[PDB]
Amino acid sequence: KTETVKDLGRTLGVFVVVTNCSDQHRYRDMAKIFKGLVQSGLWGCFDEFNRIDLEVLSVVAMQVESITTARKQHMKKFMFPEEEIEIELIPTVSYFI
Amino acid sequence: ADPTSSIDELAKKKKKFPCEKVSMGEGQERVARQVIMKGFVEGGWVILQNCHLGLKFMEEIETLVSPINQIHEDFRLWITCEQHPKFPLGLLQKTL
Amino acid sequence: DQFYIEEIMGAKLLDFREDIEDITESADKQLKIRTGLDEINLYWNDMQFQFGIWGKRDVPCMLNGLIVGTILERLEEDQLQLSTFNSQRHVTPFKAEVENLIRTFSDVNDTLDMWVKVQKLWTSLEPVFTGGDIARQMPLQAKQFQGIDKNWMKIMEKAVETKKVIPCCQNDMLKDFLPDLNRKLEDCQKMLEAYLEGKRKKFPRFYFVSNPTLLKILSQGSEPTSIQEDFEKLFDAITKV
Amino acid sequence: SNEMASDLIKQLLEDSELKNKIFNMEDAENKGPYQNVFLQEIEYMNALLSEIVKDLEEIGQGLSGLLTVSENMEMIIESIALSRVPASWQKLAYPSKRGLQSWLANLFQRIEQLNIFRDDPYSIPRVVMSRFFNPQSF
Amino acid sequence: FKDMFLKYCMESGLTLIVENIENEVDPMMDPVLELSKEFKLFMTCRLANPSFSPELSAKTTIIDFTVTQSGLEQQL
Repeated sequence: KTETVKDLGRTLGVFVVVTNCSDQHRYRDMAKIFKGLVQSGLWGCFDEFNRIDLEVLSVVAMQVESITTARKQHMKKFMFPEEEIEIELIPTVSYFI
Repeated sequence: ADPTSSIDELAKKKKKFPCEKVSMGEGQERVARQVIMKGFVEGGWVILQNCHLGLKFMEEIETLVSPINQIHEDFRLWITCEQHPKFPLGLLQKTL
Repeated sequence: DQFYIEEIMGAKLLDFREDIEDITESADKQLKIRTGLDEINLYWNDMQFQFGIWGKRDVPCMLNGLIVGTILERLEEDQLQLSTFNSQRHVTPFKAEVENLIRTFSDVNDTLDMWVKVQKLWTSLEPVFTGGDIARQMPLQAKQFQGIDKNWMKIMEKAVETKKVIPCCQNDMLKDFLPDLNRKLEDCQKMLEAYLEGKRKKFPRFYFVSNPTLLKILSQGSEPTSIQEDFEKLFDAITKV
Repeated sequence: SNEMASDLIKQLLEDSELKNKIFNMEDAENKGPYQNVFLQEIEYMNALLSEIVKDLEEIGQGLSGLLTVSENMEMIIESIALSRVPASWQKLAYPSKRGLQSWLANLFQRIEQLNIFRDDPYSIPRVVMSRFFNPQSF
Repeated sequence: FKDMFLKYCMESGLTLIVENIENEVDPMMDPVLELSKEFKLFMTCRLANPSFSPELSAKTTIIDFTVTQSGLEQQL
């Protein structure tokens, strides 16, 4: 799984970042991660994404839906939830769990 | 299959106001609590979602829906969940 | 306290054995409870006083109790025994001393707790403002922390002169400052999150970097040396340049 | 009125416990006249502010310390209730009128920048280049 | 409960009601079972069809509060 995702990243020439979610996680770090992704244009692979708080899953749903809509209209500048300062975006981003 | 559209169409024909919605999770306990308190003092409608997860807020609900803390009339509550055992029957004994 | 067995027997032994026996077993349990009070007072007045000090890297010294776990638990069951005695029927004499003892212990408890939590906050905040660049960039809360430091050093020197934590806690002026200092430190944390949002905006890739290693990265002080060991967790595969 | 007097000592002077009590290092009277110009204003305010802080604490020990009531006590309590620093604060120097509101602050910033003008690590040779009480001498 | 609620009830008689018997017994429960003269103790289990040991029946009396369908008819 992670090998195939990383290999697709490698053959596309992009930089993949793998992280390990756990029950001790909170949404502030997930938001930091997603902001870094949308700013840089790298790929993200949250290995073992299920072993995390249902609560975190819920708020991550809102965050990921916001960024998905943001990428949908091909708009250069977009607004991120819980974070007041407006933030940019680079198209060639991706999510994997 | 989801009746959320239907329930919302219902909140528009007999009730005059759009319901408020909170998806169950983190930064949502206090969020669901404060919107419930707003529904308590006004009499609006609240739509909880994904109660099959984030069960720690469920046991609080039965204490909230009580004759002690008075609630304004017309306040309804709509709960949606899925098949998750280890679901305390506090509301399962008292619900529709 | 002055007679003979002829007199104690002139008091009829069998007829008054009910009374003498109530008093006899009562006094046996009274000796029990009296030791239970005596030894606990002897130990509690000669309690251990060893504290681990963070360091002498300034004029005053800041210490913490690495035995306060033992202190607190022994306090808990101490008040347990004292309440148990006072609740039992046969404890007529102890009410005068046991109550004062319980009061001193109960007060030193919560005073200790507030003091130690604020010490944790300050021990967290010290190395942040040890650095020069950040202290210059945010001068306001730096001098606010200096004010809390002066108050803190006054409290620490009061502790050192007391040399006994029970009177140090019996100090009354202490209890006023601690919560105010707490709320002030909360204000500081608000401003600090403001500065954190400020710091995150610079150079996206730092999002996959934790806080202290990022401070290290930004404190280069040199062109080659400081970053030559950090290229790996900042790029994919580059290691040396 | 009364509390903030002692509280602002702990709130303002705690940052200026050096400045209201500073002494220049003796280089002594050196070549530069402007240096000696600077010097005489430095000793003006430092003496003045030293006089001011005495007033702040002797009132403090009058309130929450053991001291009998003198004449200056009633005059300063009606002045601190009037919020206007009395004629003594005006006789020593001429800052703004409202002696309580942001009046320490005007003197506060002035005495900060003054301390920088005396010892900046660049104004040690007395080379520095609103806070002046006598620009015509400059 | 193992230390406080015992010595309080054993020396002052607060009746120490227990409500989570599941055929497991903390060994300390028994020597207290068999000294204030103002102390009683009522304990009960929750799940039906017990498997009590032979000796646990020797100490305490056993009453079944299973209702039934038969009793249900009289209330209806």
